[PDB]
Amino acid sequence: PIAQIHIYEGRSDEQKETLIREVSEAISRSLDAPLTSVRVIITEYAKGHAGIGGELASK
Amino acid sequence: PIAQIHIYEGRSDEQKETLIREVSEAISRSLDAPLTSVRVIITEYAKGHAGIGGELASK
Amino acid sequence: PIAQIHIYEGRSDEQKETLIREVSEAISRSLDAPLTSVRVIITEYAKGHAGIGGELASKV
Amino acid sequence: PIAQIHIYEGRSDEQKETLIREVSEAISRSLDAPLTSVRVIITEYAKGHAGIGGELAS
Amino acid sequence: PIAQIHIYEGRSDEQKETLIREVSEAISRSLDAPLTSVRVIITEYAKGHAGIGGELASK
Amino acid sequence: PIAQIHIYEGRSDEQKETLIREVSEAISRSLDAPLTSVRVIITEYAKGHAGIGGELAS
Repeated sequence: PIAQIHIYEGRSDEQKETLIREVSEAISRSLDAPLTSVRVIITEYAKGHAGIGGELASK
Repeated sequence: PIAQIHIYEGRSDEQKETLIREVSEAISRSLDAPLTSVRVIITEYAKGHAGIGGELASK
Repeated sequence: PIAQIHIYEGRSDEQKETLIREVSEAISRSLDAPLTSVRVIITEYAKGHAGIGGELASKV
Repeated sequence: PIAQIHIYEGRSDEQKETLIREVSEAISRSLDAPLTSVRVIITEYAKGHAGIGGELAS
Repeated sequence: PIAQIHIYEGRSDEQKETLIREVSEAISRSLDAPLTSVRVIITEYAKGHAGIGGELASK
Repeated sequence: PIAQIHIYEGRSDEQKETLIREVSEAISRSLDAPLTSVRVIITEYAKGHAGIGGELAS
């Protein structure tokens, strides 16, 4: 499985490593898939590059 | 946060429901983000549409 | 520019055609990019394949 | 609805805000979906990271 | 490396297998990355779900 | 066709240009599709943003 996770910028490397580990484990146990087969990629966004209801996340 | 999870076809409804719940919870606790803000989209693939090392997953 | 638009299944052909046109026009005028350069791809999802708050969209 | 828009780098914050608003409104009226349900994420690319016909956009 | 390739529906199984192999090889030599590390996922689209210049690919 | 290629950061502009050209040509010959119709977008990732087996690539 391959998971792309889109998150706001601003977290530490440690928090992102935790995110990757916990998500990978959740995918593996949910699907009964080998942990080694799970790939995760994180993509960060500035709040000025994200919209909800047409309004910037930054407001 | 938004997670797009690419998985092989053939998982049960129950496993997919678990996937959505467990991944959402993992994202929420890892990022200290409200669970209600976490969105997940599952996309399924035939093994004939996936490659590893240039070879079909189906072989 | 390339837009990938993820929507729930169940829209009409007419609404999808409108979506493509109106989004393309919005991208073109917002960015001052030639309309001919704007590409849109629509991807549909069953509500059973979408989660909000850890719950299936088909439930909430 | 969730829209991911891939654009070249170099626009101002104001132009990108306009992009987000106008695209969101277009999605909402095209689909008769509540505006509040529409999410947009912008991803920028350097012209050396985009290819057309095998050739760099730059 | 992970490649997602978006193509129109209607290609043969053989062409898709070739696509996976040839793209994977191109990635491997371009990046000097081991072929075994390259993953490809193909996604097909109906021409009614693709727009060019605001017009459906199907017209 | 549109290809999105996710790669680790650290390659030169020249290597990325080669990637774009060689991938585009591979798509074109594999599908018998005109080279001019093939678009490629590259996205780079830090090794701290990539997981294999739940562990950081770095």
